[PDB]
Amino acid sequence: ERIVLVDNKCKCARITSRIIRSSEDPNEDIVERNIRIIVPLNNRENISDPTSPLRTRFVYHLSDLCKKCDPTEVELDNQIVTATQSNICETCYTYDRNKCYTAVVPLVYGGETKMVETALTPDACYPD
Amino acid sequence: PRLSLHRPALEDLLLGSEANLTCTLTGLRDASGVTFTWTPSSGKSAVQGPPEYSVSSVLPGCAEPWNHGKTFTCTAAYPESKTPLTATLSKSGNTFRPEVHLLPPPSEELALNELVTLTCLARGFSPKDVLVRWLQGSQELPREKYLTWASRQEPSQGTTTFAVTSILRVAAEDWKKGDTFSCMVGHEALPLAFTQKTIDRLAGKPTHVNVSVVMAEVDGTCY
Amino acid sequence: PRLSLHRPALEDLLLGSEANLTCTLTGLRDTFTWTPKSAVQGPPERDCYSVSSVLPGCAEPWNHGKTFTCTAAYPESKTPLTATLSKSGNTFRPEVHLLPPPSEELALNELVTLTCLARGFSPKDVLVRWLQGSQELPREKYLTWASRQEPSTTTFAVTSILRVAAEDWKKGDTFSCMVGHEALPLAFTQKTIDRLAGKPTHVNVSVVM
Amino acid sequence: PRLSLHRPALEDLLLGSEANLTCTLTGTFTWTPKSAVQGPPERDLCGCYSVSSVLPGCAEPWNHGKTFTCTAAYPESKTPLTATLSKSGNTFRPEVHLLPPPSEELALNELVTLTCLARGFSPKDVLVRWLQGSQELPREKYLTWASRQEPSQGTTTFAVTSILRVAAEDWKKGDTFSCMVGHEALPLAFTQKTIDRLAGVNVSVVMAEVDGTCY
Amino acid sequence: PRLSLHRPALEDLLLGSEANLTCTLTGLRDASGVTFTWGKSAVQGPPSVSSVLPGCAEPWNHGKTFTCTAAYPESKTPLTATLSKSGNTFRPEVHLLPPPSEELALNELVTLTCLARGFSPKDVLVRWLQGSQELPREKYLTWASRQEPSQGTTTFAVTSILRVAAEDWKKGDTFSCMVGHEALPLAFTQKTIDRLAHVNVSVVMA
Amino acid sequence: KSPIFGPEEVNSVEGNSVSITCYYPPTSVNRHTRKYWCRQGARGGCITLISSEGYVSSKYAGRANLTNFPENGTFVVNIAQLSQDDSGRYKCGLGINSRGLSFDVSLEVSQGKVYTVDLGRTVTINCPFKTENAQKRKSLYKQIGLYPVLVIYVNPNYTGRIRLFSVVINQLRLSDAGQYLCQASNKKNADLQVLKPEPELVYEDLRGSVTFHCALGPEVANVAKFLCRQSSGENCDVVVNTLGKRAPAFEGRILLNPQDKDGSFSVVITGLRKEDAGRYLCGAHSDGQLQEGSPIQAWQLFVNEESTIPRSPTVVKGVAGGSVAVLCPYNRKESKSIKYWCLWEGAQNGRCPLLVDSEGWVKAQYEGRLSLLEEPGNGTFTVILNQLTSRDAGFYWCLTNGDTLWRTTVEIKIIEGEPNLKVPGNVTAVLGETLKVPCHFPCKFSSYEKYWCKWNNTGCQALFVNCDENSRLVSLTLNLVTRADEGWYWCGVKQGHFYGETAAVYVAV
Repeated sequence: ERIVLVDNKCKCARITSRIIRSSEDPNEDIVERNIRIIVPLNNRENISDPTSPLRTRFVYHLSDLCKKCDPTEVELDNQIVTATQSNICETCYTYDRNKCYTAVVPLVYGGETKMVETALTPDACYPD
Repeated sequence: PRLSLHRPALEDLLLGSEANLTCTLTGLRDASGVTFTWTPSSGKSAVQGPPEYSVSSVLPGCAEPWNHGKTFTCTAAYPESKTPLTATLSKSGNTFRPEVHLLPPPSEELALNELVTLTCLARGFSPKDVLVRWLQGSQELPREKYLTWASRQEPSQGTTTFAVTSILRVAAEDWKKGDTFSCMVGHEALPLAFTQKTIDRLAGKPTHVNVSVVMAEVDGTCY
Repeated sequence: PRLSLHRPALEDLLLGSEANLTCTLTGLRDTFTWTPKSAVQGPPERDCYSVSSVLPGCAEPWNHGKTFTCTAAYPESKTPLTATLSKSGNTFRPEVHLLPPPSEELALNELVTLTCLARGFSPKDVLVRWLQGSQELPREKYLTWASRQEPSTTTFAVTSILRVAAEDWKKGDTFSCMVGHEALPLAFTQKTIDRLAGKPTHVNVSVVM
Repeated sequence: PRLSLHRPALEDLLLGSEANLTCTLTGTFTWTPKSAVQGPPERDLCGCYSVSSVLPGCAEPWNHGKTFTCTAAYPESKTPLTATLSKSGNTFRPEVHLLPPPSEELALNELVTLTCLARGFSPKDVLVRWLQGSQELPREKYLTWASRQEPSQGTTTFAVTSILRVAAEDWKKGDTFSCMVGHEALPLAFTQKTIDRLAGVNVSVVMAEVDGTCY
Repeated sequence: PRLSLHRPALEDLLLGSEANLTCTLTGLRDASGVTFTWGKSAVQGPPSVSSVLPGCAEPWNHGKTFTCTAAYPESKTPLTATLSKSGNTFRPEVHLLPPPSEELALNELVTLTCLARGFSPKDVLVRWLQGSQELPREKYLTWASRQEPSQGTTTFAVTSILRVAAEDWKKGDTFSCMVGHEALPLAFTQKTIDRLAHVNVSVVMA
Repeated sequence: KSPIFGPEEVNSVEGNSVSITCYYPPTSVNRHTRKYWCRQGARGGCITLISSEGYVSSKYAGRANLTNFPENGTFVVNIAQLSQDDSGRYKCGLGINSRGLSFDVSLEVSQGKVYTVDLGRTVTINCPFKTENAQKRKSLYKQIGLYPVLVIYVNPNYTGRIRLFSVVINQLRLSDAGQYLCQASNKKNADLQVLKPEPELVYEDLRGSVTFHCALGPEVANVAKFLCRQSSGENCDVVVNTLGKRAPAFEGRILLNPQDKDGSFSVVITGLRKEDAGRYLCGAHSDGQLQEGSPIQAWQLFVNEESTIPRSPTVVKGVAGGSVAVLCPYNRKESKSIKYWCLWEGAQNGRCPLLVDSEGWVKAQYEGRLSLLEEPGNGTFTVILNQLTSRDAGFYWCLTNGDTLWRTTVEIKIIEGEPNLKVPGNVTAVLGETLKVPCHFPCKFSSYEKYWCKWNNTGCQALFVNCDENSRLVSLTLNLVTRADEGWYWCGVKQGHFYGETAAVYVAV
């Protein structure tokens, strides 16, 4: 009954909304704005680099959660035009479940120093 | 007698890809023996047919020479003074893109319960030319249903940027029900040449917020 | 040769105590008669000359809708030119909505944009002023669009924009839009916003550990 | 007079390029898929000179699952001796756990001891490497135990531990140490875990503009 | 024909009774012919041969050197092996490390670790107790005594892991690692952990 | 919603085995992440009982295994030797036990002449009797609340269905699930158990298609079958019918296939929406509605919102005389198939007749104006239809020949307007002397590539062709016009791989 406005996975915020429209009395309606921040509390600052300090300040601007970095198609009077619905289009507070985060480290192996590539989130990082 | 060379209109360069360059010649007393010549005319033919005074001449074309940027010159000659006038145009560099903002109704109008006013402000763009279309749902409204002002220059002592507003008055039960209204702003400095903001009653100014902060240590995946 | 009768200016009729009328011509190549204090003639002002006849002190006769009529007789021909003007009474007062900044603009924290919108007034003439708290801002600080006509009776609209600093908005200074239209009995309608206005939202923070 | 087929070592399989199999007889050689080399006698205890044969370039044949058979002929018994070997297919992933110093070792300011437990992986070959921030520590600064077999909770799984002793002025000044475990069953051949002084509480969640337009 | 005298094992030295030095001689051929000169049990039991001196638990903790001479007719002179109790001894430093938090998130079993560090003789005995009941040795895994890297003195280390049910941890009972060694006077250092060994957020909304 | 789906309620008797299948979106994270079977007990907290990373509990040791098929996109839990301690609430899921991504299963086992039949079939109750009862009232009795009432003279409740020894009862209502006694001075007891149908789990995608295989018996094949959908309460929304009904929502995307030799039809639904999920009930009652005593059969649909089916134009518009180029997507890995294109002609009829296919068959009335292309490959094909009319407006289906079919429907609308390419009418060449055909095109297409193709059944391929770019004009010039150079030619625009508007002209010699 509550539609979903945002489902951000870089900062893990999930704004939903629902008009509870009182048919009894005419202009006392209740729009709701449930927000569901999850604070990772164990993650680094540069999350793709495990040498950074712990993240201790989490700043959530709603204009930067809600943004749409995806183009759209609009029918303008005969045509289909493509549009850029953004105006602002970063640091990430959580990893994404469906995304592969690696980090290159310098292991030695004998007479060389090979830049091998580890996997910070395994099971999202398998090749197919 | 002077000579001006105007730019392609934005409605036609953007939705239609026509870059018809107009060359007007104003300051004529009697003569209909004007003559135009276009130096990057690789075949296309100008027109004539002067009203009352001025003489116009439109060189046709498509947007691919104009968007690539080319120097079009309208060398005009008349039988009043034997030197010819010249004029040159190209696509203007130093462009900024608009910052489209779509503003909800004021609460005065929603409590009056009759018709509410959605405002579209586009701001900070460098050429004077912009297109503001409006949509309801996804059906484009007819242009006699909204007011759109001109593109004036906003005050700053630095760069020269412009701004335009647009007003759509919709039904109060139509807003209060909850369908979406879009303002689409097209400008030649935008990457895909069009931006499109969309607002309804859910996507602006609630009357109850419930923030729910979930602290958890073993996190950092966002399932 | 054409003739024109220009209405009183709105700022000199709202603020000041002098709303002079003006009868001007456009195309003579060579006096005046006001059928309703005499006139003050102007420069020759060639272009097709344009001499003027201003007329002072006729503000309150103009407010009562008495039909002014100018008649200029130039010796370029015989039939003198005539132009009439009255004050129309079909006036509606404005609805003046002052509108807050976008949420996107005060998260970037550089300059915010306040939008005044005067809507629905029937004669075209309007005046828009801004005030920060109580001090008027100069005319070069804001931008006022023209008084366009609405899609509908026949009503008009005009929007205005002011960009103030975000540190000037966030510490709580009010801003007012003053729309002055000739239908208002007080001659002005003022609307005000600051950072906390508009029946505020109930926030209900709850931390789950 | 026995014969064994030895798998390629894990560090050559993950770090390097070529993965060479070994066939050792204790008491000529034929291989089922590139020419191989024999070996010296290499005389072990009480005799039993051992010729061995190493076959190179077998990285993708081994990693696909081709079953290797080595057969050696020798003039004691008339029949050749065979040996077979394949990559195992069960292959569970290691769980890497980096454990902070005990709370009674910080209050002496000499050296603190970080522990690294890899647990629950099904082939018993694993690599443990230690990192100081991003510079790798040598092999002579830490101690890694063998990969032993856990008590049963279902399938057959294994476990390994490693230890690291760092100076307590490093642990208090706030740099990080990583344990890096490499296994066959892992996605990109290595996985990492990192710890510092803080993860072994004051956060400041600020929510600006909770009302206003979300679009 | 190689002779080695193996010490009494620590298990029989701290808990058992038959503290017995084992004198082993490998690599003989013909049939037999060995004499073992040290309450003596003249037992040989040859598969190589291994003679057992039992009953000498008390002279071992004195500190005198045990001299075993094994005589065999393959060569001429008998062989000799000497051994006594270690003198330069250090005591363990038991640390019973808590489970990691990902283990608690998966909700299956939790993993207690017991690290006994820095002791100078190699032989050590790890035992585990839940409450006061000793767990059987098929319930934990114990690695060996590996010498740890130091340019100071030769010190050894041992880890031992115990996986126990997360219902036991969340219910709340205690788990004890009991490390035994010969350089401890009370013979067993026992450490104990239970579940019970602030977040302070600031919501700075607008 | 979590996209995991399995049985909402499993049932078994004591001592037997249970197999529980849970479905997940087969992305590359879900296939390699950790699967669990936790028991949601009281007090809070799942307690993981078996996992896919090796852990089997102590209660479940030796009598369960969790096996995982990443190719199907599912995982199944086998539990042997149940007992009434296994009754409770459980969850099957992926990853960490507390983060969601789970389905709550509710497994309730129970204690171990009993007839067990299905809804709407028949029962023959064979009851013995004695030699000294060959005259009296042979009868059944029912016990409606510890009260012996006559049933069979027939009971008013059982009117028309029962018949007399043994008795036979047809079209069993669910409220005949009591216990009866056969009395000829003697009495026998007989317990009826009428089974609800267990819903088969259909786990489909968004914008994909479901085929309900509706196989009842051959005894009921001459009855008017139907497909209801159970709402939040009890009434069904009759979706299709074999009497002519169809829901207004399923217009252009339903299909009721004709029956078989044994009455086994199938109902195809395409373009699945978030609101199409729920319980669906095939049945066979003579009014086409759901009544008491109709042999139903149930599916439980889960429309997965985490779909990888590419989002497409669901409505194409084209002007009368113009053209339409549809992109139909298919599964990328089955790139060699035979691709089709279809139409729509009603529900009870259920007709989707073929227009064009990928092997070179085009229909009779669509010659010169339909083509199926292969570009752009790797999961899309283009279908170009021109020479449009107002009666080309309808719903068209993008069938293939593989096993993973998403029969993508698309609606063509015919709006008012004029086409973009301006070709002549139907030019008439002559023998030997040449022909010149032009094709003017607007300023929108001056970036695009232009062509003239000659149309065959196997797909038209380009040709000589001049392209005057100053005066916008694509000329066609046939040098020596033979009788072979006949048929339909097409001018059209094209941007690399994606095709655009076309227009057609016929050259008669």
